[PDB]
Amino acid sequence: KVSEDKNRNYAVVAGVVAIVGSIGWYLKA
Amino acid sequence: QVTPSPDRVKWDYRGQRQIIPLGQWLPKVAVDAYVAPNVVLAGQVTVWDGSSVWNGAVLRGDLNKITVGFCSNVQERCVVHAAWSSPTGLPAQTLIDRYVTVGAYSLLRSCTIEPECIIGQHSILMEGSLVETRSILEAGSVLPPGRRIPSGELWGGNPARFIRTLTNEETLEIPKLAVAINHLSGDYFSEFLPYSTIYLEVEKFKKSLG
Amino acid sequence: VRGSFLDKSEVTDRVLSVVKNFQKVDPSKVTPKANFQNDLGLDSLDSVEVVMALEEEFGFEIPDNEADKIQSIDLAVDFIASHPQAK
Amino acid sequence: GSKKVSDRIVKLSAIDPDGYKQDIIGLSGQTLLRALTHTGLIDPASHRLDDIEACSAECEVQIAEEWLEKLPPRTYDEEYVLKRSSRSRILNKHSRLGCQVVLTQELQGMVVAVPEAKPWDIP
Amino acid sequence: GTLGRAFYSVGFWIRETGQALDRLGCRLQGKNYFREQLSRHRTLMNVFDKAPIVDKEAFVAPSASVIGDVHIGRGSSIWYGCVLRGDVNTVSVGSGTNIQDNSLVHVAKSNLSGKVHPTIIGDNVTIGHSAVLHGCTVEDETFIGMGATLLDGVVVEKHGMVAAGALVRQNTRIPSGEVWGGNPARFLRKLTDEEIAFISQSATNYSNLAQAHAAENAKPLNVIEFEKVLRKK
Amino acid sequence: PDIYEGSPTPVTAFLSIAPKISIFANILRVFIYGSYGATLQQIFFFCSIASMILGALAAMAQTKVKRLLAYSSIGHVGYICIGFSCGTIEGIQSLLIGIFIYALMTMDAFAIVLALRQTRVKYIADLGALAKTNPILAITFSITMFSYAGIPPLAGFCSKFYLFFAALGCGAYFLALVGVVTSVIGCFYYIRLVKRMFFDTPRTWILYEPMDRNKSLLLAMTSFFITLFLLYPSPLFSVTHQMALSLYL
Amino acid sequence: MGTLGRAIYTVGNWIRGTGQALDRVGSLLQGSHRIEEHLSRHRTLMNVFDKSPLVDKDVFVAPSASVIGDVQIGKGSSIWYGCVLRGDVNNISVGSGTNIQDNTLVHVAKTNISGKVLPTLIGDNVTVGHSAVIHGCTVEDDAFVGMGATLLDGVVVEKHAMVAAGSLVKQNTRIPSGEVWGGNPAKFMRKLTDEEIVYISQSAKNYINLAQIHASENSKSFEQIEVERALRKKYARKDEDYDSMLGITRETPPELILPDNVLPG
Ligand SMILES: C/C=C/C(=O)SCCNC(=O)CCNC(=O)[C@H](O)C(C)(C)COP(=O)(O)OP(=O)(O)OC[C@H]1O[C@@H](n2cnc3c(N)ncnc32)[C@H](O)[C@@H]1OP(=O)(O)O
Ligand SMILES: CCCCCCCCCCCC(=O)SCCNC(=O)CCNC(=O)[C@H](O)C(C)(C)COP(=O)(O)O
Ligand SMILES: [Fe+3]
Ligand SMILES: [Zn+2]
Repeated sequence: KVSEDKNRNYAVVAGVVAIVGSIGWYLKA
Repeated sequence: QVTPSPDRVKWDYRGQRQIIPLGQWLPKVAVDAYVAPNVVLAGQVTVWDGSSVWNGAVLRGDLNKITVGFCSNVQERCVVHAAWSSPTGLPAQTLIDRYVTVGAYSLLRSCTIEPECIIGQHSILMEGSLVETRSILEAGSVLPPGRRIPSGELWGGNPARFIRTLTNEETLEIPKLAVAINHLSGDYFSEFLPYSTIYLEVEKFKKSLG
Repeated sequence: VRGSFLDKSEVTDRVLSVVKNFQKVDPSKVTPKANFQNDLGLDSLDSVEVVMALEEEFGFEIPDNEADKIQSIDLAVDFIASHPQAK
Repeated sequence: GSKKVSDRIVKLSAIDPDGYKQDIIGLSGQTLLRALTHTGLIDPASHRLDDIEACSAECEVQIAEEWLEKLPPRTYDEEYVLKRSSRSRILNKHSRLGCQVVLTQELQGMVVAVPEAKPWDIP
Repeated sequence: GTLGRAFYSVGFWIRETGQALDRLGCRLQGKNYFREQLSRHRTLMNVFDKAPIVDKEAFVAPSASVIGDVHIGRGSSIWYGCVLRGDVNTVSVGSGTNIQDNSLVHVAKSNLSGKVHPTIIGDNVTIGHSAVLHGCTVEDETFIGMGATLLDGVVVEKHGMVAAGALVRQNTRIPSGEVWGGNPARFLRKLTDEEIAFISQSATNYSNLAQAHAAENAKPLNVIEFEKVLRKK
Repeated sequence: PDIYEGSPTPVTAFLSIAPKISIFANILRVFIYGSYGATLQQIFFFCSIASMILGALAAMAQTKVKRLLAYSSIGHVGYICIGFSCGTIEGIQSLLIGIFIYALMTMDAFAIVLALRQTRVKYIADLGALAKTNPILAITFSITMFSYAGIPPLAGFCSKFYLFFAALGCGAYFLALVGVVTSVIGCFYYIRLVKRMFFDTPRTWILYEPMDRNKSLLLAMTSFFITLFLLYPSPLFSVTHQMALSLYL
Repeated sequence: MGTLGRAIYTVGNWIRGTGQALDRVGSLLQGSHRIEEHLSRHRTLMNVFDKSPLVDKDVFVAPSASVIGDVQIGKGSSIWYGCVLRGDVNNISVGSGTNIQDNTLVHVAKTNISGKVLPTLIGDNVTVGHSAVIHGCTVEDDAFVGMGATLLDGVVVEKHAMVAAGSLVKQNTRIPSGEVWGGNPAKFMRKLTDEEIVYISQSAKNYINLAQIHASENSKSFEQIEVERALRKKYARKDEDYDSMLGITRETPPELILPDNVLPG
């Protein structure tokens, strides 16, 4: 029901932020 | 008295594990080698690049090292084993060198096969025996312990006896046979993706069971 | 040039002199093939003495299982002429 | 079965750096180095080929003169390798490259001295 | 042909991508069961388009290996540990034929030693335990002894018997009613009518025993053993 | 040569590239930007000639891969210093181009050496039958070796071309002779490695563990650059010309 | 855990759904030709005709072995990889401390052509070599059957008797004690020395030790398999120099150490 590894969740969020930031960086440059 | 145990497994849903480690003895398979799904490799087994091991073969390296050299093939239902020591006194590892064709249903134990040889189907090579380079054994041959197959000759029988001397074209044919068998094994290698989908079947078989 | 073994003839000579100088060994039965017990009249205590007299002369220690396969002058010379630790 | 591995077996003895003598076994037609590596007297990893171009005298042995008569004389390349690989850069007259000695039936009973191993694993 | 092989290859690229995606989805949920070493053995395996065609009445043991173009007829049986490989050429097995445990029925892997002969097994044929048939033909109602080896080009005529442990050399034609044995196989004696009766009765019995074995293997997999293996400590 | 051989192989890889860039920058800014007689140019000229000769002969003598690469690097610094000696804008440009191409080629070679060091490659003879046991790797190492030898159209040909161009312009003919002889010697001892991987049939083979993804990606990129740089070389030429002028103006 | 954990769980569910849909689309492009791998249906131990195999507690049965029907296996025995012991039409009995090596077939006969049809009886401390065929015969205690041998119905191998490797022993043949037979057909070769009797006994005793390590490995669960895979990876190489700089000594865990009775020394 829930993923419990909090470090893994933080890393997943960091990877998502990296991807979305790269997309926005390209789109606004 | 034969006293059974209730917890002995009668049906293992995983089947037989292909790679059987024994302590720190982990079988080593080259990334470009073909090993059939129902093969068992146990212990000190090294399967090198371009080599193939076919259905029903058993390679048990629990007493000594077992090596399948470059572009060598062990065919269907062969058993390759090894002993602690050889009657000859030489190291008793089972060494299958490069470009060696081990015919189906052959039994090898603590024998050395030099490069570019052919072992006929249903042959037996016993402890400490040596097959020198560029030799061919006929199907059904039995090589007793410590016996030797001289280079450039054709041998066969039970026990193996000298038949004749090989022509040079015949000896050129051997690595070609090994290469052709490797080419065939590539077709089987391409039928398997790096992961199976069995784990999904295990998942649903669990889910149906709560 | 540097050598790693004593010359065989030079060893034969050094061993021949050691065995002869040992008392109870008359310089008449001492041939390069002569045996200590059967042909020289040396018992076990005298026989072990000869072998370690070979250790002092050549300045190295003979493992015991080799000290036993040295029952004659050939076997001793065969051993010292092929042992690198001999000097 | 007419032909046997024991036909090719050449008896040998090897004296280790600590001085203890060992009876070792090798096939005629193969090198002395391979016989020495069967039992680990010389590390097989330190000398994997029997080629003079892959040799830094890791296979070096010392042989008494009564057995040197029975071997082919050292070639120039062998003596070059032995001399350069010496610590003192002195050629040893009893030294042979084990990878260049081929065992024969005429070498039965030969005694070989195994010197202390040189470093070989270049970082 | 080439187009089918290209489509089969491109399908593997899409499948490998999908399976990797599924593994990513499990890793996000903290599941690692995809790492379990489970047997990839298939009783019936295809080599591209070459797939085994097996009659609905023919019993095949789950541990048997049937590879490529392999035809099995009605009432036939493939027992435990048997291997049948039909890649470079076809393997056909007639009706009412039993291939006993650990037998190997295969064709040549390469055409280096000549054109690759197929393997033909007739009807009501008995193949004994651990026999090796390589590119030969076996006619109807013949007996192949356990541990026998038949090389390529071998013809075993109807009512012919290969003794146990016999090595039949290449292109060796066994005439009808003859017992051949030894290494190499040579004529030994003529077959008797009682032997012919026993051959037929044996193949009929094996079809009935195979029916029994095909029923017990069909039993649903025990969930108790599954739970025992899952809960080991 | 001794330090390159004795250090761990990653250390050798780092020393064969990074410190050359830093010190050639220092040399160009201390002397070219400076002012003295041709004395210093004669210093680098004579050192270049000695370096080519000694590097070529000593590399010809080597039986081990690392020592061969070390002496090859010595020969190539000689080739590079020829560009400093002539004292022109094109001399500095060609020196920068040579440093760049030698760095890329050296990284290619050391990626191959580090890949083979998992099996403890030590001798040139250890590469026997590599064209059989890993055909793509043997071709990649051969492309690098032919680039090292300067055979066109590979990227290594630029250094040879400028060596001969500066000599026939600065008026030197002894230098041209030395370059010809050293180039031929270098070609011999480079193609010896191709002969070992492709032509020899040793009794005993060495089977090498496949390399990791990092080295394979770097090898693929450097191999594409080596085979294809001369098809589209303009950015390197223009950036090196830009740098050469930034030194003075 | 929490809202972020649930969100990532739902996203992973979507990702798995997409992955399986892509897998199906690829399968359709393959032309439905590839046969799918399925859950293993091999039964190591199986009943037939209401007969259940009777296996002692400390018997190594390889998972790939097929033990079927009325089969009895005694203490300390071992059934190796690919072995088939089909006791469906008659009884198969295996004694204590007996090894049946890889890819062996043991079968019985309901009725032989002539004489009295008997079950397959294998005694105690008996070695049966790799890929042997044992059909309706009797092997008494402390006997040796070489690899690739074939024993037909009615064969009797007596105590301290040896059948050589590759032998075809004809029906109703009796191998007397202290004798070694071989060939096709098998026949008397020579007498067995005392050292060879010692060899036979040491063979059975060595295989009881080998059976233990193989039985231990084959019965490990998924979690233990993964733990030991990680351990094996962690201890495959060493840097004892950096350990000495750190002042620590890394020890091999006991799960990776084999018992001394199986080591060559
Ligand atoms: C620790 C684990 C232990 C185990 O479980 S063992 C695992 C599996 N290993 C085995 O089964 C090995 C079994 N060993 C044997 O079978 C072996 O042969 C055997 C042990 C009979 C006999 O081996 P020998 O080397 O001792 O054979 P002989 O000394 O009797 O030679 C007699 C003669 O018979 C002939 N020869 C011998 N053996 C055989 C045969 N069988 N057939 C035909 N012909 C033969 C041959 O012509 C011989 O003449 P030569 O070649 O001139 O010496
Ligand atoms: C530097 C000094 C420090 C050490 C001090 C030394 C002290 C030594 C005193 C103690 C040692 C003994 O007496 S220990 C007593 C030794 N005596 C015996 O062994 C009695 C049996 N005799 C025999 O075995 C033989 O007569 C014999 C001739 C010996 C050999 O046998 P052979 O006939 O087959 O040659
Ligand atoms: Fe050497
Ligand atoms: Zn049967």
